[PDB]
Amino acid sequence: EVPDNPPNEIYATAQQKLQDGNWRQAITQLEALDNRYPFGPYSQQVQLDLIYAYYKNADLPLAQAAIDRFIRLNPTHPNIDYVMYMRGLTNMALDDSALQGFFGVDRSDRDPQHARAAFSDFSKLVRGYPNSQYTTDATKRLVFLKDRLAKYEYSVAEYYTERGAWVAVVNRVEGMLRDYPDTQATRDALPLMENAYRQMQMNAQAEKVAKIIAANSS
Amino acid sequence: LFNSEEDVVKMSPLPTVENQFTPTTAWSTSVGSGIGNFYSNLHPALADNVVYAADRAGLVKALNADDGKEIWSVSLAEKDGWFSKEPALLSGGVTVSGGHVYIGSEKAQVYALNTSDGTVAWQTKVAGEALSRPVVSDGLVLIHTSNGQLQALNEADGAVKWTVNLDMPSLSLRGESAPTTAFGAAVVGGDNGRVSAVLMEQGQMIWQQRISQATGSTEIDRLSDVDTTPVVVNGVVFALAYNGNLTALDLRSGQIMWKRELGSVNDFIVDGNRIYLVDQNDRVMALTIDGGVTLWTQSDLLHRLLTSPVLYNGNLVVGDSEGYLHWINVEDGRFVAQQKVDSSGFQTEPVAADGKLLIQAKDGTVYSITR
Amino acid sequence: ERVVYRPDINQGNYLTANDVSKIRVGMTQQQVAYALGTPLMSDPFGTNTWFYVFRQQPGHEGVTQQTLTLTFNSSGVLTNIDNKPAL
Amino acid sequence: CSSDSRYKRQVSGDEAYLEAAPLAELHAPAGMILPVTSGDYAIPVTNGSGAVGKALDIR
Amino acid sequence: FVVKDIHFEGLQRVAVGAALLSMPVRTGDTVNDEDISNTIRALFATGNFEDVRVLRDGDTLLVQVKERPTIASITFSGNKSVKDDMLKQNLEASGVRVGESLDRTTIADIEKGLEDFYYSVGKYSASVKAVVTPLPRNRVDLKLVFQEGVSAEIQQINIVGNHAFTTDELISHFQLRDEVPWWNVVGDRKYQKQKLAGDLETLRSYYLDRGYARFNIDSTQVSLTPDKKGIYVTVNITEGDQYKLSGVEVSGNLAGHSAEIEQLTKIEPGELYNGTKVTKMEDDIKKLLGRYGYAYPRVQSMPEINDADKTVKLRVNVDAGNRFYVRKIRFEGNDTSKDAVLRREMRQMEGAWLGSDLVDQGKERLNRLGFFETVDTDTQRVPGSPDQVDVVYKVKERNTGSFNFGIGYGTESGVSFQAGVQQDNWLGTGYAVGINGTKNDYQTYAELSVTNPYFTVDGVSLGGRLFYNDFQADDADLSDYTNKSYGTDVTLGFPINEYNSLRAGLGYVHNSLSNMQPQVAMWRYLYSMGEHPSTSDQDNSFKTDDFTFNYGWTYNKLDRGYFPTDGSRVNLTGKVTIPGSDNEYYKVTLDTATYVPIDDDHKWVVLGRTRWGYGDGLGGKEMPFYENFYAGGSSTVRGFQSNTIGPKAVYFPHQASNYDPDYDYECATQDGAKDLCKSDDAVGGNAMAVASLEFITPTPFISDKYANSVRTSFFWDMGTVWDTNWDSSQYSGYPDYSDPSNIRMSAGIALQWMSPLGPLVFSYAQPFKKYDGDKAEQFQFNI
Repeated sequence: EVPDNPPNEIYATAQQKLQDGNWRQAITQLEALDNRYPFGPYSQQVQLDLIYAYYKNADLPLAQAAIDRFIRLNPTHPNIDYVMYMRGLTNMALDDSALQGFFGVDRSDRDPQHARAAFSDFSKLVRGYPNSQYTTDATKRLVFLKDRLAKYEYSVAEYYTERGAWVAVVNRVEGMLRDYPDTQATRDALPLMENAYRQMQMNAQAEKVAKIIAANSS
Repeated sequence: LFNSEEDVVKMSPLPTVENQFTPTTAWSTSVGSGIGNFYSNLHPALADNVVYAADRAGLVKALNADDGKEIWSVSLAEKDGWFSKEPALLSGGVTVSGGHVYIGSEKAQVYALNTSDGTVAWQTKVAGEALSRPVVSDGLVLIHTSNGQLQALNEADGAVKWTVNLDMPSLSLRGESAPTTAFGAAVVGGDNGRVSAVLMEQGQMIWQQRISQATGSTEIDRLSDVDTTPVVVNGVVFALAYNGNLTALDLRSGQIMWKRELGSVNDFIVDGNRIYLVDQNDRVMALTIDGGVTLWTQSDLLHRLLTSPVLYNGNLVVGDSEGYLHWINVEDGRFVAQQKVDSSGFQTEPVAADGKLLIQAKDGTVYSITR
Repeated sequence: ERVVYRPDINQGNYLTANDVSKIRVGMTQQQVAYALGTPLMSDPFGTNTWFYVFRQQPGHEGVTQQTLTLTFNSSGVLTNIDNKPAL
Repeated sequence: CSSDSRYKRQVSGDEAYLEAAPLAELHAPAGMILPVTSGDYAIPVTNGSGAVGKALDIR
Repeated sequence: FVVKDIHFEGLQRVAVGAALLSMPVRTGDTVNDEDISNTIRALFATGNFEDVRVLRDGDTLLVQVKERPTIASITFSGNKSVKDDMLKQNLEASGVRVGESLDRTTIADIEKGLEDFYYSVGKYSASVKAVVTPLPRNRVDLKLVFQEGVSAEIQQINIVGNHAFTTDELISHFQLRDEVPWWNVVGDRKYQKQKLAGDLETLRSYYLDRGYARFNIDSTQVSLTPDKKGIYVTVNITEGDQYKLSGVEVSGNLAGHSAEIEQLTKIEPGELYNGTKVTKMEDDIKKLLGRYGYAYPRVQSMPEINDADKTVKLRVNVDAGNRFYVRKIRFEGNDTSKDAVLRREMRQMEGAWLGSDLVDQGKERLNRLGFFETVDTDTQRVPGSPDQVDVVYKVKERNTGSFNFGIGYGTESGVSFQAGVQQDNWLGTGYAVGINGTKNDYQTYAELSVTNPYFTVDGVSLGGRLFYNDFQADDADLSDYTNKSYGTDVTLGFPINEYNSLRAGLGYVHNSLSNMQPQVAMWRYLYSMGEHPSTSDQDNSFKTDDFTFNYGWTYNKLDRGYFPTDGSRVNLTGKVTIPGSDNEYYKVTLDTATYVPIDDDHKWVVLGRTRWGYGDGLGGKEMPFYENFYAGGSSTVRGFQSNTIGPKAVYFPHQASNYDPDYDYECATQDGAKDLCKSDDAVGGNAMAVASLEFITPTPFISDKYANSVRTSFFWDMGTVWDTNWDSSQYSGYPDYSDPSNIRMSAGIALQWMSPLGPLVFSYAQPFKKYDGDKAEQFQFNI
C-alpha cells in the first residue's frame, strides 16, 4: 500500500520497519515514497533499502526489479556496487526452489540460466566496481559459479556417456574445457573425452589426452 | 426474472404526443413484411394512382391508390439461383418509369418490371450492390453503388453505358448518395465526407469536393442516416457531408455558397428556404437556403428513429422506425396529429403522392395515410 | 544378452561416398568446407583433423560406424582422408 | 527431534558459494593445451576485498 | 532585461533546475520579452506545467506555474465485461497512467482511443468519458465512465461473383455464422472483424481445394448501417473456373531424394486442383528433407495455371539445406529436474543430421511425461555453418506433490488419520515416488511405491512396492475383523515396443487375521481354504502367506501425461500364485483409457474408461474375498458411498465377536440381531464389469489463467460386480449375484481442478439405479 505521510515521514517509516525487519511494511512505506515522491531524492536510497527489504523478505525477484530500477534510475551511482552485487546475489538465489540442496541433488545438474546470469552480475560487480567491499565476495561466488555449471555440464557429459554419442561427449568436455580449466570435473572429464575417443577408436587421440591425463595427473 | 441480465445505453421516447387534428390511415393494404427488419435501401413508389408495392420476398404489387386494391402482381423470388426459389432480396428502390419498374436486387440485379403487370421487362446485373435508389433518367440507370460505382444502363434494356467508381468509402459506410440528375451534371454526394459533380452525359467528374469528416481515422456516427444525396436545385448544389454536415456549394466548381457544417443532420428537405430536418437527436429544425439560418426548432422528436420530414395535409409529417407518425407544425414543431398506425416502424419515407401518404414499413406494410 | 526388444542408438556426422569424391588430400579446409562444410569434431589442440564420425547401434548385436577424419595440415592443406569403418 | 541428519535444517541451498574453492587445472603438454580460458567461466577476477557474505553491507 | 533569479513553483515532476533549462529566461541569460513568451511555450513543452506565467520583478524573473503531473489514480466505472487494463492500455497507448502528467486537452483523445477500442472490439455502441477528479498538490484522478449500449453483430453476408456455391452454404463452412433456432441450438453469437479475414481465407481455401485457381475475392463491403448494430456484408469475388491439377514440374536442389520427393508429388494429372494439398506436399518434402537433415528445405511451388483447358501444371522449386544441422542441443527449465532424465526423454542425438520428428518424438515422450506444464524448446540456428543448430530445450515443468484426503476427526480426539504424498518423479531425478498409508485407532497401514523408470537406461522401471497393514479395527482389542497384512511386490517394466510394454512382478501376500466375521461369503472362502471355523462367532484366525506372480502389459498410444486427449492406452494387469503360496489363486484385471475427439477442437472428447477382471482359485481354492472386485462412491462410480458395487455379505446367526460393544459394532451377535444379519456394503465379487463415459467440457466464465490445466467432465457411472462363488444355495435368502446383471448406476459431473498439488477431482453424481443395498453419498470429492 501507500501510507502517505510527509516524504521524510514516509522515509522514516520506510526506514523504521527495515530496522524492525518488517520488510512487508517497509516495502509498503518504501512504496509510500516512490509512488508519492518518485522525484524524491532518496528514491534511489529507497530502491537500495527495498533490496534490503525485498531480498530479506524473500522477495528476490522484486529485489531484482528494484535492482534494475536503481540501474535504470542511476546508470551511474557509487551504490550500484551494492546493487550489482545484489543483482547476481538475486540471480544465484533465483536458483533455490526446493530442498534438493540437502539431498546432494543440489542445483548443479539443473537449470543454470539465472546462475549464468549471476555469473555476469557478480563479475559485473568485480569488473564494473572493483573498488567494492563486495568484490572478493562475488569473486568467491564466481569461484563456485563456474563449478555449478561444470558439474551441470558434467551432468550433460555424464548423459551422453550414458547415451554413448561419443561425438557429442567430446564436445561437452570441450565446452567443459574451453570455459573452465580450474575445475577438477574437467580433469574428471579428461578420461571421458579420452573414453569417447577410444569408443570411436581414437586411442591415439585418446593417448594425446592420456598425455594430458599424464600431465594432469599432476 | 429478466431484471438483471442485460445492459444497454439511453434512448429517448416520443414526447409531446398531440393529435388535436385526428390522423388515420386511408387504407392499410399491407404487403407482407416490406423492407423487412433487415436493412435495405429499397423504397416503394406511389405513382399514377397505382401503389407500385413489393417485398424483398418477391411479391411485387400494383395496388390501387384508393384502397390498396391489387391492380397487378408478380413474384420476383429468384427461382433458379443457388438455393431453389430464393426470395427477391431487393436492394434498390421501386423506380417506376416507362414500361419499367426499375428495382435493384441484392442479387446484384436491377430488374425493370413492366408496369402493366410487373413482369421484368428487362433485367441486368449491377456492379456491387445498389447503395443508392435507382435514379433512372436520360436513358441511364444512375446508381451510386456499394462499390461506389456510377452506373448508367440503357434503361430500355439495361445496356451499361458506363460504370465509374466514384467516392467509395473505406468500408460500406452507409449513407445514400443517390446520383441526382441536374443541369447537365451527375450530382452525387460522397460517404468519404465529400460531394461531387460528375458529367451527367458520360460520367466525367466535374469536381469532387471533400466537405467534412467520415469514418476511417475520424470515427463518426454509424446510426446517422445522413442524406448525402444532393437534392439539386440550381448552380448552388445543396447536400450533406457524410458526418451530417450540410453544405450549399457551387455546382460547377464545388465552392461553398453556404454551409451547416454542424451536427449530424440525417434527413433533409429543401422547401425553398425552409429546410426541415431530422437531427441526430431527431430534433426537427427549419433552416434557410440563405445560410442554414434556423427558422424554428423542435425536439419533440427526441432520440427517435425518424423518416424524412414532409409537408402533407398542411403539416410537416414525420414518421419513425418506432411506428409512430407525427404531424409537426410547418412552423415551430407543434404536433397537430400523431398516428400510431404502426409499431413495426417506418423504415421508408412517406410518399405524399396520389392524394395519399404512403409508407410500406418493415412489417407495418403499405400504409396510405390520411387524417 | 537375452532381450527380444532393442531400440537404436543413432547419430550421423558422416560423409557420403559423394563427399569423399568432392575432395582430395591437399584440398584445404575451406576448400573442403565448401564441399563438406565444417566437421562436428576437429583436432581441438593440434592440427586440423576434421572428424566426421558416424556412430550407430542397429539393435541388440552389431554396431555401425563411419569414422571419417580429415587431417589437414597447419596450412589448411589436407594430408589425410581417413575414412575409417566401424570398430 | 532424533535425526541422523539434522532434522530442522534441510533448506533449499546453502552458503557454499561463500565456501567455494577453485580446483585443479591444466598442466597439459604443448600442442595438447586447449584454449581452456576462452569461456567466461575462467572467472574474470578483480579484487579489492572488503567483507563477504552477511558481513557485507545493506543500504 | 536580465534575470537575477527565477521563482520555480508548482512543478511536481520537473525539478527546479530542470525547469530552468527549459526556461530561456534561465538565470544569467539575457531576458527578452520574447524569451518571456518563449518561456511560456517551452515550459508548456515540458508537458508538465499546466499554466506558465512568466513575469519579472523589473527583470528579476518569476514564473507562476500550476502543473500537469501526478495522476494519483485512474478509476473505471461501467465496463462490466471489458477489462479496465485494456481500457488503460489505450490510456497507456496515450502515454498516460497513474503518476503521469495529465493534459486536460487529451481527455477526449483517451475517449477516442476508448471508442476506437470500442470500435475495434466489436462494438461502437458505447460511450466513454474521462472524469478529471482534482487531487492535492496538483493531482488528478482519471475516473472513466462506460455507458455500453451494444456490440455490433453480423446480419447478412452477400457474396457476388460466387456462382457455384450457395452463400448460405458458404456460411456453413465459415466462422461468421448466425441462427440459433429451437430446431438446432448452437449457442449465441456475435461479430469480430478478425473473423472476416479468416473467412476470406476460409473461402480462399474453399475454392483452392476445388480447382478454382483463378479464384479471387474482388472486395468486400461491410455495411456501416444506420442502426449501429447492423453488420451487412457485401463481398465481391471472382469464382475462378476450376482448374485440373495436370502434373508437377518439381525440381531444384532435390538433395538426391528426387524420387522420394516424387512419392510426395504422386498426384493425379487432371484431378481438380487442390493447392492446399500442394501446400502440404511441399511440407511433405520439408518433413522428408527435414528428417533427412535439411533444416532449411526451401520448397517453392508454382502452379502453371493453364486456363486454355482449365488446368494447372505445377513448377516446384526445391532447395534443401545441409544435413548435419544437429551440432548439439541445450536444455533449460529444469531447475528441480535433472537434465539427463529429460535428455533421455529425447530421440534426436547430437552429432547427427536432423531428424525433423525426433525432436517432437522426444517431446511427445516429454508430453507423455506429464510432469511438465509446457514442453517446448528453442531450435537455435547457430550461424557460422549449416552444420550448426543448437536446440535449446526450454520447457515449463509442472508442480510436484499430490496428497489424498480422508479423515475421521483428529487432534481433538485420538489421532486417527489417512495420509499419503506422491512426489511426481521425485526431484525430477528419475524416481517416480508415490507413498501412502494410514495409522488409526483402527489400523496401522504403511505402503511404498517408488519407480526408477531408468534404473537401467533401456527403460527398466524399477517399481518397488511394499506394505504393512496392521489393520486391527478395534472394538476394544481385536474383536471385529483384525488383520495384520504385510509383504512385498517389486515390479519391473521393460520396453517391448515404443507403444507396447509388458509388466511383471512377484507378490508376497502375508496376512495375519483374527476373529473372523459371521458374514457367510468369508466362510465359503475359508471352507475352500480347508478351514472350517465357527460361523456363529468371531474367534477365528487366518495366518496366510501367499506368494503370487504378477504380470501385465501397457499399450502406449495417447497424447500426453499432463493433459492427454487422443488415442488409447490398454494397460493389462494380472496375478497368479506359485508353488509355495499359502493360497492358490489367480486374478486378471482389464481397464481401458480410450480418447476419442467428438469435438476435434477437443473441448469435447470421448474419454472411454472401463473396468474388467476375473479371478478365482488356482486349483482347490478360491480367490480371496478381499481380492474381489468393488466399485461405487469412492471409485470410478460415484454418487454412492464406499464400495456399493459387489455382492452383499450376510452375517451368520452369531453369538460373540469375543467382544461385542454395548449394542455397537453389531455383527448378528447375542448382543443384538440374534439371527442372520445382512449388510449392504459390497463385500466384493470375483468378476468386475464397470464402465463410465467421460466427456471434456469447456468453461465459459473461467479465465484461461487457470482454465488450461483444468477440465470439466460429465459421466454416467454404472456397473456390476458379482461373485461366481456367491451361490444361491442358502444365499437364496440373501441378495444373489452369480451373473453380470447387477446393474448399479449413477450419473453426474466431475470437476478436475489442478491445484498447486496437482489435480484434485471433485464431483457430484446422482444414483437413479441402485442394485441391492447401495449407500449414497451424492457429493463426492476425490483427488
